[PDB]
Amino acid sequence: AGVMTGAKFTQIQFGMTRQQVLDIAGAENCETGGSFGDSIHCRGHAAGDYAAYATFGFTSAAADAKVDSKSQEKLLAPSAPTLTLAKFNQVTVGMTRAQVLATVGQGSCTTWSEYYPAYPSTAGVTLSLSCFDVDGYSSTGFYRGSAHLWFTDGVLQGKRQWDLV
Amino acid sequence: HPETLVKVKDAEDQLGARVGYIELDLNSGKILESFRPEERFPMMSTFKVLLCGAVLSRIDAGQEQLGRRIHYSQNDLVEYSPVTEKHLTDGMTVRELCSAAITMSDNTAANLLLTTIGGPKELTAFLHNMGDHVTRLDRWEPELNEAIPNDERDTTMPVAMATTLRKLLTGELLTLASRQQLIDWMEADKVAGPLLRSALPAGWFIADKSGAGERGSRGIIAALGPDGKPSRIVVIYTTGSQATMDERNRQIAEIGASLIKHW
Repeated sequence: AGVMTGAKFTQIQFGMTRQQVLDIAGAENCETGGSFGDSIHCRGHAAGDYAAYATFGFTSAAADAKVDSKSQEKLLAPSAPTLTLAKFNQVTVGMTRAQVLATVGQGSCTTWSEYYPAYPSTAGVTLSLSCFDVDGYSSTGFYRGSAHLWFTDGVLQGKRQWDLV
Repeated sequence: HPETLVKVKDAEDQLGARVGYIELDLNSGKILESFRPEERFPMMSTFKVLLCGAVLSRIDAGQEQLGRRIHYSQNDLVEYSPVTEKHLTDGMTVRELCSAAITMSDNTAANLLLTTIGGPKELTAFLHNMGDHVTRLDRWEPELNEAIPNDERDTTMPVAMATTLRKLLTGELLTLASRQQLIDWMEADKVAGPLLRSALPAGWFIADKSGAGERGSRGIIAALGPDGKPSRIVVIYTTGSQATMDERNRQIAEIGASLIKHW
């Protein structure tokens, strides 16, 4: 079939079992144990000095645990990257996810990470976003203009950027 | 060693960029062969082995603890951090940071480890103190990978890197325990499959660390040898090429295939 991909990432949903994750991602692309604990780590294509990848976290180490955490780098491409340093500068701690997206652009970000500590409740949900400017994203190399925006309960906690103009 | 230098030449002609190469004898420390051994190339992630060698020396001197747990936050996460991102809530021990930095080339782990020693200047001071006056780290991840033409920031020379690596893996610089750990981390490298490991015959040992950057920058440092025992250090760097990553890896892999054949 293939390596891990953005499509596969979007298909895997919170609430799924380990077996459902493997079936979708392709067990040949995934690993568990070692440095990933009881999480399932699935590799995409070669990229930079590593590769695009996804990591799925579970409610517990039980064989019947459910996905409560999804993370990835370089599987997802922004839909319409319109971020700039100026817009990044307007992003303010305390903004709601809706407000931040309104500032940086509705299609400038991808989900780096999303975790539900109280799954299935959304209480305490942490959201980590990777946002890019027009030419910033790179799925096989190094970004050339990007930002990291992170929230808790839908409220921005902090921001940081690299190489934006 | 013999025929490997035409390949290094060929590679330079296939990639249309500079290629630096040096093979050292692990035991004697004598240079076996070289090509542009004294030109600067961006270290990229290959610096992480030097970083953890510095961390291990601090452990040896009671200055650091492999089991010490470092708690970091979202602000610290940077591009290419598969292990640190997963352990963000619980943190990671110094030992786990080196394992991630070296075997998975985790960038946040390297930045965390740099902070434990005082930053890029202190890694440079550490290197300078052990006789290496060429290798220099100036920036954190991910900037150190820019490989700007003529820019000497975050660079080394094949010769300086090969000798420094030899001193770390076989000197008295580190204890046998630290040497075991550092080489084992390199032995367990999981991201360098397309380079030297792709031409490594069965039964052969290899402990390595690769690097990739912008401007077609690609490199690798290794201690390898037949009969599951390392006997030579190999250091290969290239930068400036426009060829695909697969082509750049292929050339490095071919260099390796040659040095193996004419061992």
